[PDB]
Amino acid sequence: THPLESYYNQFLDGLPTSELEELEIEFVAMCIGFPRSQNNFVNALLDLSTIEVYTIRTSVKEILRLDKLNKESIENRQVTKVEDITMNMNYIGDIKDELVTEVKKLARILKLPVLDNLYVSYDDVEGRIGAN
Amino acid sequence: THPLESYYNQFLDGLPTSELEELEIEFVAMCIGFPRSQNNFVNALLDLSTIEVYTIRTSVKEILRLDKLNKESIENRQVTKVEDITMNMNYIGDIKDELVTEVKKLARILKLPVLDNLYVSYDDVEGRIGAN
Amino acid sequence: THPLESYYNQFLDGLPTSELEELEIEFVAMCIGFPRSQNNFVNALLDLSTIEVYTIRTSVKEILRLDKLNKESIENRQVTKVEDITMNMNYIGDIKDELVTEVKKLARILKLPVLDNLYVSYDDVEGRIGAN
Amino acid sequence: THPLESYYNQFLDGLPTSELEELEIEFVAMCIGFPRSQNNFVNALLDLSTIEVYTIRTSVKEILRLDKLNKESIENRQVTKVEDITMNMNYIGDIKDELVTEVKKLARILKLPVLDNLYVSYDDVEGRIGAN
Amino acid sequence: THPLESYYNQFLDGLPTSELEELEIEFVAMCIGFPRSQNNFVNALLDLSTIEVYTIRTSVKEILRLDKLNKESIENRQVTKVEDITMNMNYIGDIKDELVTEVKKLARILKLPVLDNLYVSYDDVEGRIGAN
Amino acid sequence: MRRLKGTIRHLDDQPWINVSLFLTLINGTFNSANQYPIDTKHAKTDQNGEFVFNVVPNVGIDQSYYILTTPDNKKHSFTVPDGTSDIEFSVVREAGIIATDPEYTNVLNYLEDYIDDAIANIQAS
Amino acid sequence: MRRLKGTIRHLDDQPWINVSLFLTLINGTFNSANQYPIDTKHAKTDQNGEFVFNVVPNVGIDQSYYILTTPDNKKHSFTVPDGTSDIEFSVVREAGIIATDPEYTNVLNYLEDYIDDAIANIQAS
Amino acid sequence: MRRLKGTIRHLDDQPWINVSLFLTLINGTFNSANQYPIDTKHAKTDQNGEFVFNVVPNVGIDQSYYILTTPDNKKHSFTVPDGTSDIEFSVVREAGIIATDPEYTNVLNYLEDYIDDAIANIQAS
Repeated sequence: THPLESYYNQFLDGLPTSELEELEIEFVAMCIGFPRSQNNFVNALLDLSTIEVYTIRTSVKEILRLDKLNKESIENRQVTKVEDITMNMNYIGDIKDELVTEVKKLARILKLPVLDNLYVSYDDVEGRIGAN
Repeated sequence: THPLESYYNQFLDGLPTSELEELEIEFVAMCIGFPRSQNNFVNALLDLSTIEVYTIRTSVKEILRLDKLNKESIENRQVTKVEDITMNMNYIGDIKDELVTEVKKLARILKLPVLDNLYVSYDDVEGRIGAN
Repeated sequence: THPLESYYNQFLDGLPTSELEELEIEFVAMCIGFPRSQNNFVNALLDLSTIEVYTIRTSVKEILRLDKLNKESIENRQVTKVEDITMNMNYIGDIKDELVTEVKKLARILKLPVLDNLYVSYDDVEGRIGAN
Repeated sequence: THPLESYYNQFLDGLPTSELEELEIEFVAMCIGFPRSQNNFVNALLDLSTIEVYTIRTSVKEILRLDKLNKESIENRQVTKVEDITMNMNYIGDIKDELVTEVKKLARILKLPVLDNLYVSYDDVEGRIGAN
Repeated sequence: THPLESYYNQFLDGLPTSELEELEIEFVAMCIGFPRSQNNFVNALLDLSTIEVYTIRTSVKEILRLDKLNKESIENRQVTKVEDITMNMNYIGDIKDELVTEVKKLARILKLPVLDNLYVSYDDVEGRIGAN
Repeated sequence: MRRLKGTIRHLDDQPWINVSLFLTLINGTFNSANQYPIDTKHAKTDQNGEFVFNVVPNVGIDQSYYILTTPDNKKHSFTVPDGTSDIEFSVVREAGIIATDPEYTNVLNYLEDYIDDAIANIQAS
Repeated sequence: MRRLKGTIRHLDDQPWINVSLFLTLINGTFNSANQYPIDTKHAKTDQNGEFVFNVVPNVGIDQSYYILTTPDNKKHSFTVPDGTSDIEFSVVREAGIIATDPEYTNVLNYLEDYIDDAIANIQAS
Repeated sequence: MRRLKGTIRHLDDQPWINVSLFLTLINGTFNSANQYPIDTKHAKTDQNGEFVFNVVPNVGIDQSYYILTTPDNKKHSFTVPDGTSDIEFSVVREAGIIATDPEYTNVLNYLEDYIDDAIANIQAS
């Protein structure tokens, strides 16, 4: 489905550590709202270490998985403790918190601040350029 | 049987990243209350990276799914704890909150000020243009 | 059988999107409180895109369905927790609020302020043309 | 057997949108206390669209049904939770609220102020001409 | 065998809409504490419409029914929750409230002030004529 | 549009005045000329207790079944015969539903007149 | 396209003036040279109560079928005969209403008897 | 390629002016010279209801399946045959449905009676 989903499905034995494919760069820009044109963003890609590449790809895969799980979970929340199994009514909030943590990890790996983007909302770091 | 639903039903290995058809552009315009002819809106429609289009289409599909789910669920709430299955009495509230979340997600993708539309209410930044 | 009920039942496969019918125009006029002869109303009736028409039609179908559901339920509320099924006493309130939300959705699709109509009460915008 | 009840029983499939029969006009005047002579009342009938007439007739049928159910249910309320069925002790209040809602819908369809009537007392608008 | 009841039980198919007999007029006069000879009372007796008379007769029948039900039920209240049937202890209060509601309904039908009568208490507006 | 010179009268043998009599059609009736959908109308007795109704006979698929509701609320069923003359109520009151007018000849005869048009079209103009 | 004419008048035979009427084709139909999707048309009655619709001679590849809703909330089903000429609505409202009497084998026998009636008329012709 | 021609008209000879239509090569295809992946095209009606689509005929190696959506969502499947000249939509699709119901031929029997009359007239000589 998602291009990156298939691209990673190809690499069953972990994920490659070469560099960020154009789709990966694009999705990172999406996740932290840094248009890949922005030099302050592009220079960050430069000098990026190998293990950093691997961690970034891991974080992206986790982001995709959490997004899919969030979409799926909505069918639940209809009920509580159907027979004897009570479900955490805050599960969706937990998924959102994990997503924001993942995007924060992404931004941290690049030493860049998180801006108003897809997931993080109203709690932004150092705006489009400089503090908010 | 929504026109966009029928259009999407064709693609099973994912959603195409080609571009935004006039129908889906119109639907997005409606979802963020932007008359599609507005210059800022069409300008934002430019410079769309492929994965941005993919995410937008996924969000639209989710909007449709949640709308239909609300239509279904409204009949429920007639009861609470039928035998042992207690009902999340704010489930409809949860669906509405997720819907507005997706709407704001679209607005954030297009970096546009989410305005008065059918889903979001009382939080529509900048009104039509320049001022809310 | 409501006229619109049969008219829409004619279209099992989705709903038609060509144009608004004088019957549908009259219905929206009534349920938003606009006499259809108003110049602003008719102006809003022009330039509306096809997906907007489809949304209006599904919304009015929802209005009719919820209105019908409001009648059969009132025979209930004669009882609470018959044997094990507790009753959400606020079901009536829920459906009333749902109808209000649908009317607001109509108002936002037309880009017009929602005025005093039967379903909504005291929550209206700009009275006839100018107010609050 | 209310006269209008039978008159509507004849109209099995929906209800006509032709005009308001003198009995229907009289019943409306009864519901909102507008003697038929009042020009401010008769003018409301003038220019009254069709779907509006259908809504009026639906509301009148509902008024009749709820009123009859009110008298019927009084023989209940003798007990609470006979075996396992606890009943809403406010049920009568619920139907009173429904009736006042119906009469308010009537008054609002005609854009007229609901005055002191048999169903609402001291909670009404504008009285005779400008009383409230 | 109340005389009004023995008059009504003949007209099984609805109730007659001719006019108020001296017995019916006398009963109404008693229920609103208006001596028949009062000029205002008789003046109100004119201008009577069809549905007005029909509803008046229905309300009178309901008055009789509730009055009989009161004496039927007063034997109850001797006990509570026989096996599982708890007893609505204010039930008699509900009967009184509905009865006074019917009396006020009659008063509104005749547009006349409701004054100290045999059923209601302290709801005596503007005495015999304007008084208190 | 047959009239109906029906008159009501109290038990004391005085007439009723300004009292509502209701007349209701049951089946949407129609003829080759016009169509008569299901409608109802009322009337008020004169100072002398007379009342008049202008009604259509029964030529429809189902009889144009009329019902008269009186001030006592009794429903009297009946079926207006054909003709053109003022009718007294009681005569049709005692007469319930009957076989109304001859069976179909007019519409098929119109079709046959169209066939005659074709016949004229055989050779001549 | 034929013209469906119709005269509607109240119980008193007075016309219904500028009152609402609706009509709709149920299923989109296409002829060899054009495609007609579903559409609905509103109309009002004149002073004389008359109303005229320009309507397709509905015979076509797909199911062609009209429903007309009258002020009495009644929906009459009928399919327009082919041809190019004005037709009175009563004709279709009765012929199209013989679709009533589900599985009208009795009225089908009457249709055959009407064919026999036309045969005898021709024999006399 | 071919210019799929189509014409849409209202129930009463009015062209279906200014309404939308869509066509999609539901099954993405290709040919030796070029590749034609799945895509959808939208169009609008003219003042006459005409509409023309430049479409690739179904000569795909595996499959080339077209689906067109009407204003009423009466999605019609078809497959444009090879060729370069234009072709009308009524022909490209054809593929009528059974149109099975008591009210499809109810009046087509009346036209059958008319043609019976015509053959009777012809054989009269």
